[PDB]
Amino acid sequence: AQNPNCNIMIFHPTKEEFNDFDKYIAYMESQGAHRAGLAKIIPPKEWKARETYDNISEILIATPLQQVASGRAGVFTQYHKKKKAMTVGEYRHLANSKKYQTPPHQNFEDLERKYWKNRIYNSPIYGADISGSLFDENTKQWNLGHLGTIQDLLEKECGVVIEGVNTPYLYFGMWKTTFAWHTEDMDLYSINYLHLGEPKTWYVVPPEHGQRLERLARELFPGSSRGCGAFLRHKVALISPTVLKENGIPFNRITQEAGEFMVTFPYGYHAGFNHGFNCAEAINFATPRWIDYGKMASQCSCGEARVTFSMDAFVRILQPERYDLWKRGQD
Ligand SMILES: O=C(Cc1nn[nH]n1)N/N=C/c1ccc(Br)cc1
Ligand SMILES: [Cl-]
Ligand code: NA
Ligand code: NI
Ligand SMILES: [Zn+2]
Repeated sequence: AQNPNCNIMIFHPTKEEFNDFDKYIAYMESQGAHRAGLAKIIPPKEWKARETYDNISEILIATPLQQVASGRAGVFTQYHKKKKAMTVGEYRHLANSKKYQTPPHQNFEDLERKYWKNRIYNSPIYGADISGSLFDENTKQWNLGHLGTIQDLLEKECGVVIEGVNTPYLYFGMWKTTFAWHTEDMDLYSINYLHLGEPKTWYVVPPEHGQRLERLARELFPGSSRGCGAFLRHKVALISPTVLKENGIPFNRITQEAGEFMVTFPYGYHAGFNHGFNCAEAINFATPRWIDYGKMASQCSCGEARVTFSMDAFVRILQPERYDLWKRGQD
């Protein structure tokens, strides 16, 4: 059995191997990559996402989100306070201001220590979930706006057409901006490209151990857990690596740099933070192996999560017994 310790694997596809996206995902899984929950893919040297990033300052961040924490340094929740719109150029200047800029640090490990020590005492502002793409239309390999759709995957595997569309999102980050512990909607895969700027550090729990993280989260956030049997779906809970280690939770960590892709696998819980000003693009996707995870994925029906139009058909077809309750939670 490949990758039995569930380590994060790093791949260096050649230009030929970079042509067929689905085939390379399958290849990584044949090597056990999915057991970690996350893999890094370094594109071949001949590849580029677009020519330059010199002309992005006029993109609008319609609803920047200030991420306000509550709790303790290693066990906290965050809520998103809406701020006034600003352009990417204005956001970059804000990220680099004294209030928000990355502090002096010696290496990624020093910055990680500073993050977990000090995150709760600041409220960084995040450009998240902006529909759009920065891939050039002429980039034919690993273009996140040109992947096969999840709707087409479900039709190919299970035989029925469904409504819905699947498009990418942009994320503009700054120091301390945080993504809470979660799996993807319907336990889908995700792919993430860091277009420009400073790194993003990731933490991940192997899919085979995801229930261990859920159990700890219920213990550490007891009111939240009483409110919703799938409250991690709300994407607001943070637990530090120190607390995970103290509780024996299996996990790994890795830092992504500009020009690198990360793939998260079905039911791989992940969380992390941005080191400084950056821009990432991400989208969910499916493969034949996802179907069984989609059929079993937990759902939030308490109201909080209230997700995409496209999730309706996935619940409707893959989880008919749960559909009516889930739908009540969306309205
Ligand atoms: O601004 C910072 C460091 C920072 N200090 N505090 N927060 N971040 N790096 N920017 C990098 C960058 C790369 C490519 C393009 Br295009 C535009 C900007
Ligand atoms: Cl700090
Ligand atoms: Na490990
Ligand atoms: Ni995610
Ligand atoms: Zn809920």
